[PDB]
Amino acid sequence: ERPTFYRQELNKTIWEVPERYQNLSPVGSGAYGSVCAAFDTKTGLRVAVKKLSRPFQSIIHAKRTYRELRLLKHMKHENVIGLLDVFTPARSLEEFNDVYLVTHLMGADLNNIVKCQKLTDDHVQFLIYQILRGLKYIHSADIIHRDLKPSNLAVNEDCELKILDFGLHTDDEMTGYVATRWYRAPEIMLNWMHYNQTVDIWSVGCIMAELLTGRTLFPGTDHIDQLKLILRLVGTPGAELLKKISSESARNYIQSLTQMPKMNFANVFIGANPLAVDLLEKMLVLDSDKRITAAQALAHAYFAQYHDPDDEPVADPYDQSFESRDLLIDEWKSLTYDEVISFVPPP
Ligand SMILES: CC(C)Nc1ncc2cc(Oc3ccc(F)cc3F)c(=O)n(C)c2n1
Repeated sequence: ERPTFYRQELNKTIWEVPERYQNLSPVGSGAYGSVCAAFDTKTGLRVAVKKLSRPFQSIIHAKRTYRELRLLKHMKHENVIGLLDVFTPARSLEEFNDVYLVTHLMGADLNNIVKCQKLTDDHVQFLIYQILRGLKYIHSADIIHRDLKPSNLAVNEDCELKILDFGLHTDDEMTGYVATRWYRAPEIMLNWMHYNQTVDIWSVGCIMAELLTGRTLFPGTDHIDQLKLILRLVGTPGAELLKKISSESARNYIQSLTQMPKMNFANVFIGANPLAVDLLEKMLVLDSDKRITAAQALAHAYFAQYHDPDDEPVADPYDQSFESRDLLIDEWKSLTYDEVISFVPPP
């Protein structure tokens, strides 16, 4: 049955939430809405509550609202953000206007942990293992994160990690000396080709390197500067990769660059575990077809003490046929409404 709702103004906005949620307090921006910390009296969990801002103001917005709800409803994995609750104060589709999403409140993101400093190899092992464990799961559902970065990786006191914001940035915020671009695979940064799951492994490589050194791997001042930093490390592309750059314009620019060989990673990451160096070399391959997969990386010797093939689950099938579907605002809205109503809380 329908719980009782109460009203409260927080982020210049009226929040109407079930009584179970108490002590609501703003904690910053999330994807497509503002996030509040709260205490869920029913579960005893500290939770993050996101109220979506104008979820159905356009077809793009309506579809994006539906997309986020579908994604969050599907994810049931220890190392991936999951949906604890979703609600609306609306009593019918007719009065349906607002969507609230509830998940675990996380302690800190990976940026707060790196803090300009080197992490110990054992800490890097555990953190990267969990990212890859979550990624294996996400990828098995044919979902791509597309924007993996330290700020999207949340970690508790026991170093247990969850991946946030998968499967969902304007040109302006990708411009210049910005972390929004530092972790992006070159093929996606410069739109070389139709990208796939392998873009996420690139991001993991960049993250792992940063955990090991305490420094951004490719802190480019712009797209071109970043590409130069990338190619200096991994080498300029060969004829084989060049053929796969379907963009004639991008392909033509690449060939204008003086050729460079791949650097020696042992000389770049001085003092690092040779097994860490080996893994980095397999993740940071320019040709995406040849990058190590999440499933393969889990079996790499670097994770010997954590790897357990019987405790690295895959996802149920995820139907994303809706992505190629053209619908009106109210149609996306009705689909979203059905998803809200049908929600079953996790045990
Ligand atoms: C201190 C910080 C690192 N902990 C933390 N914890 C949770 C979230 C959730 C976010 O997003 C949500 C996703 C799904 C939901 F159901 C609800 C949400 F609020 C979000 O964007 N951030 C930044 C978060 N941060």
